[PDB]
Amino acid sequence: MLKGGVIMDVVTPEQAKIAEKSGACAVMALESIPADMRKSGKVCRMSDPKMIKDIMNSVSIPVMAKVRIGHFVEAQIIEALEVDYIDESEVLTPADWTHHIEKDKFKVPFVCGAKDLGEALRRINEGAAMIRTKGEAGTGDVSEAVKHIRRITEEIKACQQLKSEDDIAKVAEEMRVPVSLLKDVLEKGKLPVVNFAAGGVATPADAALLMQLGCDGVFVGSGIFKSSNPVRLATAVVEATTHFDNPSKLLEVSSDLGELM
Amino acid sequence: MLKGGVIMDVVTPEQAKIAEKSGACAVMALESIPADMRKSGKVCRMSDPKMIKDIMNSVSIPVMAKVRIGHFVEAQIIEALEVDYIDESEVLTPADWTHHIEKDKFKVPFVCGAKDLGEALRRINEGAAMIRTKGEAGTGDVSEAVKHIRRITEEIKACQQLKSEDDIAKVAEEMRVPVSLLKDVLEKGKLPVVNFAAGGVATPADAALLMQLGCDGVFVGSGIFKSSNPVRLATAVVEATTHFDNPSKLLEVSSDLGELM
Amino acid sequence: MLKGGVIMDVVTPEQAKIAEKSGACAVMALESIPADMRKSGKVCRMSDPKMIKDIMNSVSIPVMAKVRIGHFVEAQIIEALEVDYIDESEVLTPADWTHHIEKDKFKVPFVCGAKDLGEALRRINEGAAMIRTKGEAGTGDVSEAVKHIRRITEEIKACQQLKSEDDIAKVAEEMRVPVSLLKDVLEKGKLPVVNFAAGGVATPADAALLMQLGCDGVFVGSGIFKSSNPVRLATAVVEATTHFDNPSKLLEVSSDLGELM
Amino acid sequence: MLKGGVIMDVVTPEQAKIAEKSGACAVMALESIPADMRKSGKVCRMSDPKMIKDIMNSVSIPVMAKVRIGHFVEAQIIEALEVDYIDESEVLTPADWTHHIEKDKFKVPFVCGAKDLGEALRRINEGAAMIRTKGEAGTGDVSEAVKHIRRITEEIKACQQLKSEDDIAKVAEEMRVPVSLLKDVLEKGKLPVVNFAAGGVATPADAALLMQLGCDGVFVGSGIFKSSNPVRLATAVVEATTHFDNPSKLLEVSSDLGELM
Amino acid sequence: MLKGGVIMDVVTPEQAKIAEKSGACAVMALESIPADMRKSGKVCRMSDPKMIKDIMNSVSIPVMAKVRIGHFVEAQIIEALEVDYIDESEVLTPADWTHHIEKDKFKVPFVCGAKDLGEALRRINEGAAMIRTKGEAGTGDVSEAVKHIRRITEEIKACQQLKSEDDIAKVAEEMRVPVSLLKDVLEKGKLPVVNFAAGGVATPADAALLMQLGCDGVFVGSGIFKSSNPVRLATAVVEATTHFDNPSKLLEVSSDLGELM
Amino acid sequence: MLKGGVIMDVVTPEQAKIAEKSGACAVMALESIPADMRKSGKVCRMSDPKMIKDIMNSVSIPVMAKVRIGHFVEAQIIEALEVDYIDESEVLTPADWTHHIEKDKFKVPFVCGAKDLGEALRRINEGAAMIRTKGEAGTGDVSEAVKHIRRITEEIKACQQLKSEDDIAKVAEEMRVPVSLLKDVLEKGKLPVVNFAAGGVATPADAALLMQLGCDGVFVGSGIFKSSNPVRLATAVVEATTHFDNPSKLLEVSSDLGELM
Ligand SMILES: Cc1ncc(COP(=O)(O)O)c(C=O)c1O
Ligand SMILES: Cc1ncc(COP(=O)(O)O)c(C=O)c1O
Ligand SMILES: Cc1ncc(COP(=O)(O)O)c(C=O)c1O
Ligand SMILES: Cc1ncc(COP(=O)(O)O)c(C=O)c1O
Ligand SMILES: Cc1ncc(COP(=O)(O)O)c(C=O)c1O
Ligand SMILES: Cc1ncc(COP(=O)(O)O)c(C=O)c1O
Repeated sequence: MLKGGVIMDVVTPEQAKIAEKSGACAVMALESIPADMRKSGKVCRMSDPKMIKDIMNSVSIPVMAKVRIGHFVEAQIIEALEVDYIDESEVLTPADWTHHIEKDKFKVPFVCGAKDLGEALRRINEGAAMIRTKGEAGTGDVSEAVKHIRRITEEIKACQQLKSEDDIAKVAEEMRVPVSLLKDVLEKGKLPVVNFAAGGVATPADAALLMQLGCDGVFVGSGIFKSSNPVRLATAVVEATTHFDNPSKLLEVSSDLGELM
Repeated sequence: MLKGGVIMDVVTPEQAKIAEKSGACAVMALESIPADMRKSGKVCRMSDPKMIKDIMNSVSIPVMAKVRIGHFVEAQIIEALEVDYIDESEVLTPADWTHHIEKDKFKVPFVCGAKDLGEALRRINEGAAMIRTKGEAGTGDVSEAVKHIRRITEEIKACQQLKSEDDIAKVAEEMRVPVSLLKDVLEKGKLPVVNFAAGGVATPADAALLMQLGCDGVFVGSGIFKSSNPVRLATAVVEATTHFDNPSKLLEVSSDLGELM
Repeated sequence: MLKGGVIMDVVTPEQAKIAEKSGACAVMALESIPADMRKSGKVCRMSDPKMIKDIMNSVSIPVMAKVRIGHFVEAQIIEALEVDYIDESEVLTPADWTHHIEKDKFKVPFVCGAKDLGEALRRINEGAAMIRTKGEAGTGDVSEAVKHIRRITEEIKACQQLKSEDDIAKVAEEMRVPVSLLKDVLEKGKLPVVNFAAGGVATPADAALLMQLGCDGVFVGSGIFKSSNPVRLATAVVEATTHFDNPSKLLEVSSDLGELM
Repeated sequence: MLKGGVIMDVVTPEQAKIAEKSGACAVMALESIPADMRKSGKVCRMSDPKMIKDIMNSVSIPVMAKVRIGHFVEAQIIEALEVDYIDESEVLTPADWTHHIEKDKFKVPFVCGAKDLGEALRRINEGAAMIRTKGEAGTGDVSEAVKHIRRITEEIKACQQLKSEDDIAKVAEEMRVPVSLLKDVLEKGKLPVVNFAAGGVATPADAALLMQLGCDGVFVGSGIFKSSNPVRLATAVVEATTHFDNPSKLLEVSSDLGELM
Repeated sequence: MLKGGVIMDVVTPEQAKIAEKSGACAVMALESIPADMRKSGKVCRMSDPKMIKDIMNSVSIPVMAKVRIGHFVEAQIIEALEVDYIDESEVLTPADWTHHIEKDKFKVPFVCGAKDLGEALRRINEGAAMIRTKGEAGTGDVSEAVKHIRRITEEIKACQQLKSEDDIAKVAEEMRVPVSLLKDVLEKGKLPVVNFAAGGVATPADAALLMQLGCDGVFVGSGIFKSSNPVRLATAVVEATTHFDNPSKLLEVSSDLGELM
Repeated sequence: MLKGGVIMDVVTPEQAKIAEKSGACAVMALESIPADMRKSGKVCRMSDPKMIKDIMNSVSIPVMAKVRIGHFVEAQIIEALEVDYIDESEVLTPADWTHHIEKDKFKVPFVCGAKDLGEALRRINEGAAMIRTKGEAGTGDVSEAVKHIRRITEEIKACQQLKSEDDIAKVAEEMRVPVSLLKDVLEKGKLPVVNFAAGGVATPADAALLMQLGCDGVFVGSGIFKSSNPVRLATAVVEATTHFDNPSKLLEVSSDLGELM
């Protein structure tokens, strides 16, 4: 559905239109770039619903919004607003350092970040409909996202090497998830939900790299709109994500991209 | 009496009138924002009784005032002034690092902060009429308040898991409170007094979040009056605290709030 | 004699007159505020005898002067000057880090600071006629003074719990004082000399707080004269010290005090 | 082929022409000096293919381009561009902190850095066609490059001292390479591929020093073009690399070189 | 001879004349205040002999000069200059951190600093004709000098408590001095040479304090000449040193001294 | 040949002429004061051969030049230039942190620094023709040079105390030198080559001090030429080095030297 797509962060209706025209499969509405806020020491929260609504009114692709980790009231509000997806985001200032939102009590689907298999499974267990890497937001450095997708893949493989079901159960207990969840992953060799790349995806090559590592899609941040040519960069990232294993196409969209970050 | 209400910090009579009009159940008189003072290294004490009295004269809702931890003479003075409640506040510069005020020797009711069950019970044992979270004053970050309310709830539940009354008694001894106090809490599953949210409540969503977590009311700080639209923000926070489990109402009051913190 | 009184630091003859008019029981002559000097890294010594004499000539209440810890020659000079009391003061730069002055070889009475029971007893043993808390000079934070008076009281009570006279004697040896001194304190439940509050007394409430904690009088520093209304503040502190147990009187003198510290 | 040659970093077509005229055996195309970028905290990536192509069009010697460690999509793009060599470079911001590129799946040859024998063998095992020291890029300090070439030589000699084939196999396992690779190196006393000097080569003397230590060629950085006389310096470095064992020639090219770094 | 006298640091012939007129028993010639130099990180050495000679030519009291610890050539030079005393001074930058000068190979007498009994005895053993405290030069804080004179006195007394000659010999070995030296001290209850106070003597009271603690004389530094009234201060210090146990005289010279340090 | 002489650092032909006229036995050509460079973080290398040659052409005394530690190519170049001595200098930025130059493969004589006996012997073993202390270059503080000459002397004496030739051999092994080298030193009681003082020699007295400590000559740095009177200072240092045991001569040359460092 969003599979194979690019979700783009947008801070205005006009940015959302550019995203849509470029071929984004969805847009992530936010009033403020948390990266900048974060480096300011400011508290970053759910965006003003009126701003999210102005973005929803400007495009016909799905709209996502972020809430603070554990902030189930921000989520209730965003859900009442009828956004299509809620990102329970570590990029905003966490509201609860112990508990994430009980996502399975909502009707709107959530995406959650994960750095490893344990995290991914706990998030899924809590009700996440979609997982993404945590990467390193606002840095334009793809290596954190790469590290997370590699780690989840590696841990899955390592768990498949355990030949005892008791050992498996002990791993599940350590992860704080139902053994049946872990066992399903080990049989299928993959998470039961889509896993998107997010955080530090700066170039078309970065996007294609994460797709080739096995991501189902990519989130790109506000860097797109700080580049000297946002429409061209946005379009190139979408093309790279679509044609992620076509080197000549990747060469063609990467050429003459102009000034980035 | 204040249950389900919002108490607002005010530094002038005109701010108190705004609080009253907005639907605040009470006002907390202070001559100086301790948050700013604190970051200045200044010593923050009881406010000048004349400034408190000017606030008392300007509204008909109850008025609270702060005194330094352990400062029983500041409390005697505030009590003679006939304020309605005394907040023995960690936000002011502590006067005694060992002993809190013997609040049960006063006729005026006290509110005290607590970070966990032990602290809450010691403060109640000393005579506190009301408990509030300590949160993180002046930061606009709700996570400390959330952490405290969660911790008290968790410790209560954990203590309910003990079956040895000797174990209970050992916990009470470690907490330095009468076992009968601890036992009453374990039976009722809750503190014998109201517990308010305080410190870092910045948005209507924050206020509702703490009510849903089981708080009985909320304190909001001077951030209200630093916002670009104080009356609107104050009103929205009161509405959210009242209708804390009505998402469409929460959506409505959160929309177009203007610039905060 | 000085019991129940306020001693005020003064740096000029005119300040001494204000102190006297306000009802101070004595004045503490000093040419320089050691608090400011201290924060300058400067060495603070006995004041010039000429400045002290100019203060002695301007009032008819007793005059005190400070000497550096261990500086028995400064004390011999101040004694020859005929001041009424000598404060061997940790606020000045210590002259001897090992030995305090042999005060019992002087005719003029000394006051010494103490942070705990051991210190108080050694100072009394050396010949101090009066003890005062060490508080935290120049900070306007009363909590150090409170801590010292609480500590002395607590240690006395703890020693009263011992019932081996051998244990008592072991405590006296650790404190480096004659067992008869310690035993006298344990029987009477108090020091054999007056104990005054000093260091960080900034408000009338602070003064009364220390009296209620059991001090016999208070020293106040140069903060009085940095306030926007010195005469009013000085008078209020004297009144609070006199009527330290009268809340309505305390309320009355604390009101509309103006800008402090 | 490149053996005995100098490869020069160039950031424009005109710099590439100078390199070629000076006698460089190849040029390393990069849009930005990663040294400067690095000290800016910026992320350094593959250069824009258009800038690389403009350099390829300006000279007839081979052109190299860098990709981030582990970034196999950048490499696929550069390969499609038909550069002659790909430098998987630790000077750019690493994309994968765990896995290097699977170089043996490409047709274009790669050069990789190595600090010791283990690193060199793993890079060769992954498919590197050429090894170079990692030196210390942008510092003009030759000692890191010297350290690496010395270390590889020393480790080879130390391994040649082992006479248990089991011990050899244990070393290969620790290095994570096939024992046959390690054994080949121990028999021939050298790596199976050319080893170039790179990082911190600032003077003709530095270039010759590394050749005498056994390197097969040298990479020089953008320092060449920051000197007061680039053509002269570039020519001198090429001459020194060619006549690395001829002291009078080395003297002649080192003389009157002008202002460096 | 110098016993009971004040030696004053002087940096010019005119300062030396003031010292002489004031009643100084000797002058210490130095071209630069090492205190200021020290805080500048500068290396402080023997003063230019021409400057020392200009001072020797301006007064008829003895002149001293400083050399760096261990710098026996500076001493040979000063000796050839015919100064009356050489101060091997820790205030200058040490030339030898292991060995002091072999003073007994010179004809001119040396003064050396000591912080404790061991140091004093080693210096005497090396040939020092006179000992002084090290104090804390340029600080105007007398407490270091007090500490050293107290420590030497205490260690002497403690050694007199040893009733075994073997124990004594073990102490001497630890001190690295001949047992006969230590034994002479223990019998006489004092050092075999005069011990002067030096470092941080700022007031007449300070000078008299050190005399009453048992010093045989005092060194005062350049602080004298930075005071608002050098002649008056110099004269007062000499009088205090002469009449060190006459309190009314000490009172008289300490009065109206003007601005110090 | 240089024994009993002063070698002076010079940065221009005119400075070299001054050195020559002053009686320097040799000059040390360098284009830059490494002391200043060092404090700038800059990399300091062999000087441009053209600047060295211009100095060689301006005087008829021997000329030395520095090369980086381990930089045998810089040495080959300087050797081809026909300088008289090569200083393998820790003052320049080391090129090899593991290996010094194989100096016995050169025809030109080398001087090397040493801090202790082990270092001196390894440098002699490698082929050094002359040893010098390392001192502390550019500081004008003679104590490091003093420390090194003292340490070498002390270690020689300590080794002479060993009676076990096996013990000797064990020391040689720890030092990484042939036992015959160490044994020759122990018999002769001295190094088999001249040992010069270097680093921090600022005054004529310093120079004489090091000669009396047993040095065979002295290196002085660029401090000479920063003094207010270079010719006078240079001449005084040469005279002091020549007449290093004549106090009245030392007095005469030390007088009225003007402003140093
Ligand atoms: C950024 C971030 N990641 C992860 C978590 C929690 O993940 P988990 O509970 O699985 O350890 C939190 C909260 O502590 C968080 O703020
Ligand atoms: C912020 C704060 N919390 C708590 C306390 C004390 O709480 P308790 O006595 O339960 O440890 C203090 C001072 O004593 C305090 O300053
Ligand atoms: C401020 C102060 N209080 C107390 C002491 C001495 O107190 P006592 O010796 O009793 O520990 C000194 C320490 O040297 C001191 O300077
Ligand atoms: C610069 C650099 N060298 C080497 C490595 C990898 O080398 P190896 O895996 O062989 O240790 C990496 C580490 O992640 C690296 O970034
Ligand atoms: C200031 C100072 N005091 C003392 C010494 C040496 O004294 P002793 O050798 O007795 O330890 C030195 C040198 O180390 C010194 O510089
Ligand atoms: C200042 C300095 N001293 C000494 C050395 C090495 O001396 P050794 O090999 O004897 O340890 C080095 C570099 O290797 C150095 O930089």
